[PDB]
Amino acid sequence: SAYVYQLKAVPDIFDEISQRFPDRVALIFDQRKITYRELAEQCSALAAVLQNNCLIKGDIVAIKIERSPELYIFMLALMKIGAVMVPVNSNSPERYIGEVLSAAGARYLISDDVTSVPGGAWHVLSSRTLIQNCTQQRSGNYPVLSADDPALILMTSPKSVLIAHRGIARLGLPVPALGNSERDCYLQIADISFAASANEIWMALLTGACLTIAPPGLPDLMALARQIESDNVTMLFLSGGLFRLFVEVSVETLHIPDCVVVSGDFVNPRLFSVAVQAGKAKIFNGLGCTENSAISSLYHIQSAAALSSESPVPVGTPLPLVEMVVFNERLQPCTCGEYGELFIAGAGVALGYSDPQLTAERFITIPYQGTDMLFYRTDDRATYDQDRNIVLVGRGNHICKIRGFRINIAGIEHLLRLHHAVEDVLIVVEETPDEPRLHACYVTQDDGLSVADLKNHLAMHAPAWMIPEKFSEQQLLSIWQAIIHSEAINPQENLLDQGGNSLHFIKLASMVSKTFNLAVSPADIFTAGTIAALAQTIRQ
Amino acid sequence: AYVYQLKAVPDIFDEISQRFPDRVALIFDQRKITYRELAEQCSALAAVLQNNCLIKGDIVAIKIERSPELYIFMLALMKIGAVMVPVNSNSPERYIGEVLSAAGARYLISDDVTSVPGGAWHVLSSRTLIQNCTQQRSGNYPVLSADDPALILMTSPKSVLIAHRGIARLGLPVPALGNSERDCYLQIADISFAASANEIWMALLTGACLTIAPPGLPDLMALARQIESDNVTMLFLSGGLFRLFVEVSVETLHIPDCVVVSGDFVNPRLFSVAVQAGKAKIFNGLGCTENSAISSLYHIQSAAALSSPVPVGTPLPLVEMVVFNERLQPCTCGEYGELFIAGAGVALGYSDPQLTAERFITIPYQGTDMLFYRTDDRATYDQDRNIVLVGRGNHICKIRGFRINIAGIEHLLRLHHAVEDVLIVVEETPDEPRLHVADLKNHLAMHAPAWMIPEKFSDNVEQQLLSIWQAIIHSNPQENLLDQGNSLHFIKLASMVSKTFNLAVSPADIFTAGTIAALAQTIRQRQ
Repeated sequence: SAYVYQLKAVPDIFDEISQRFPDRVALIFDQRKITYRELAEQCSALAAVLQNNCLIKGDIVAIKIERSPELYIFMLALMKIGAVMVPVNSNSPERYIGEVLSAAGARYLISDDVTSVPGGAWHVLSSRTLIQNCTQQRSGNYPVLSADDPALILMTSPKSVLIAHRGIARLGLPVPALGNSERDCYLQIADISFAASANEIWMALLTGACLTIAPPGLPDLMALARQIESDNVTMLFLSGGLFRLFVEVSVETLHIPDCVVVSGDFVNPRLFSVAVQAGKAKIFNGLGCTENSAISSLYHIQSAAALSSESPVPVGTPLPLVEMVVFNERLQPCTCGEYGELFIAGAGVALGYSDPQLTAERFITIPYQGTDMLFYRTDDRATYDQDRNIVLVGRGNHICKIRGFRINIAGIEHLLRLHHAVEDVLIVVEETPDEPRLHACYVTQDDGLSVADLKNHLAMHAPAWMIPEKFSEQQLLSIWQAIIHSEAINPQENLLDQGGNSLHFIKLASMVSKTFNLAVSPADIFTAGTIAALAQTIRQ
Repeated sequence: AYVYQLKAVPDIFDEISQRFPDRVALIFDQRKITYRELAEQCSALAAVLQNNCLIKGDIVAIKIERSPELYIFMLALMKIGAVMVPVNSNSPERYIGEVLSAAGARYLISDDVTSVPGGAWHVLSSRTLIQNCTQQRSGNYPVLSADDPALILMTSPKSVLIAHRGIARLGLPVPALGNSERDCYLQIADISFAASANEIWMALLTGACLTIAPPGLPDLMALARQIESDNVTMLFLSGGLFRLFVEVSVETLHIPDCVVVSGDFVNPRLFSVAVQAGKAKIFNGLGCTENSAISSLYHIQSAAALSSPVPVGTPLPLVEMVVFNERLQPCTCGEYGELFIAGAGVALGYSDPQLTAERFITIPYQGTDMLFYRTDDRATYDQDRNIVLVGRGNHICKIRGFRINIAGIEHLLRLHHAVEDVLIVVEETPDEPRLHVADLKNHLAMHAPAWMIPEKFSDNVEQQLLSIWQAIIHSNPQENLLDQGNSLHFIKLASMVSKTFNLAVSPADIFTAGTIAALAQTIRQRQ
């Protein structure tokens, strides 16, 4: 009877873990290996130091540290003293940092770069100063923490999500689908600002396994392959995009580990097929949900015969202490092939958003198995497989998943409207051969404005992953490309500033006048300035 | 032939307008002006110019847009014995100042007083002078000789002084063309160039009609409509514009009777396609600034007369052309030499007498001492004694026939505040040879005419890297966008480069390289 037990908090699990496996490797960065004994000592020293700087239970403390051993020492230490973490991406722009810390209400900010952070109602603290201040015997005096106490805050579009201790402490339970243990090794490549990073960190540190730390910045697919082999990773978690990258460029890497878990967004089955055919490793499709703290369900693709373009790959069956139900409009569990909405419950469920009205919209208390149980209501349209696996079939909300980052369109539209040259912007999602792309249609009165201007504008206000990749005829451009011969050097973009010489413009005007029954002079060409203006005057 | 001499341009025009008074001399838009009307306006304006104390030998510059009034002023200035300095109306005023200084101009007549610089010259409004024309005419114009100066042209600037004979020779019918008063000429060349003489004076000094193309850039379709509307029979084209007509509207080239292409080498394939397309005679011609105007014509009678350069032919009336070997003997057929030009068209010299001695040389030819302008064209004789140009040398650069000075553009580009240094070269292109960021062009456009600006301002790894990214871009070459932040694409690109080569390339290496070309540079460097 599961109601007779409850999870210990993350600090207590780590303390018992580090006593049961003290001589096991916990962290690897470059060639430096840190043991659980060594890591536990550093955690205890840093926790005492953090208490000296007036951090107490319940404080909202942000972390902005590059991927390094000190990042996880801070995570563990902040847990131990009962603070609430707000992880910030270290390459995030400081304007976005200001908005994040204000939405979270973070009163302290611990950073390895004090120059790259904004000022505000928070006290900024040097990571290096706090690490240097450690003493090698000081411990104790830490609060008793409950499983339901808050542990960290994550952001969704911004909405603040409050994660309980239990929501990540559940990753200290072995997952029967993975058969994971202390003998495994995890590669962390996900960013700490995302729930995905928990899958790598806490599944490692709370089972006695090893966590090998990828260097900061963008992933280097070949360095990651090199790193996976050198550090003998056995459990590999990947986003759909990065999984596709490995399949297309270095599929032989995907079978060095034992299990590969792809999660966060719909992936085309052919990529799974090539991966599954390519070797012995166990390939998984997983449901990950920020409001369920971390990875929630796994489906093991045993063979390519389970894959088809007729229907998407299942997300599988819940993790330990996770419960998932697909409900029809009458709050009945859907039968096989009946489409409904996916509800998630159990230990992983967040404590709620910062807005309690939105919390009531998305977190619902339902009597299930005869007991009042709280379900997070995902806006994912789903059904049950013939074998009671759960299959996601689509979406039904304004929150959209591009590259798995979960973006709200209206925020980027507004951020672009603040630019002096931009009058209004409309953003649309568009199909693309491999993954859907974000396409922004903008209107301006200024023509001396580059797409890079809008991109660099957003990059000071928002993360680089949030930028739309595309920003807002054929007969005219083809004619000019033949006149200058360089079909590829001259796009439909920009003015005619390369031009060539006089003769090129005369040739263009006469041929346009020949191909369109319209009188076009070089003066009309120079007054148009670009191909689009020529097309507009032609249709007029 | 030494017992008589050519009349001056005013006297030939007077004889023409007395013999053909009711013939159309000028056409602008729909406005037709007869020789009678043109003569009256010239006489009125000549009296006006004389009353303003312009006298024989005065250096008078004109900056007037293509219009009837432009040619009225040209004729009137000739009558009073002034020395013309035609200025391109699209020239920037800083270049206009340099031209007037090099010419020694004392006066400047313009239809736009605001577009010209001040200096040692008196500025006069064309329009005011036209209004000042009353009914009285002069009863005493200077006696002009064939050897009297008529106009000054520029080469790179050095001033070339043209005698009256040098353009008055165009009043003699050319036997190759069969021209007469019955013909019509399209004026489209700019007055700052000798080429415009071929159109202006061959019309006005033979009794023919001159149709005036509107100011600005040539509009190939507007020119086609105008050639058809005014039934042009003699069409003079630059090599570039001839090629443009052949490629776009070759049917226009056969509305006239003769088409004369001159100024630069033309691909024989263009002549062949032109000659096949209809009835008109296609000519290749030698034009030389120091010979005042068109100098020789070759009639390309069929496509069979062409092989993979077209001869420039035999001289015009009173022009003599000799190809000399190193010992000053006329070259035999197939013997290569240097082209020398003599006769009525030869210029009086440059403004500096040292260069005049360098390029104008007195040689005994068939027992007579004759003054030859010495070109730097390497040439030989055809088996039928047509002259064929085969190459070029020295400081003359043949970019679309403009005779560019490379050192001058280097200097003008070094003047920009972001100096650095410049080299500039000429490169072989499919079309005309090209001279090899827009701020630099807009800088030069303030110092020189737009035709003077260079058009370009600056191993399988490049092909491989381009195709590697084409796995993404097929959904452009080595510098269209440079570092264009879509993670996935940049990660895929760096890994595939590392996979297709044998070197560790990170996304940081891609971002620090900047583009496929710099990526290939580092790749070839790191190999």
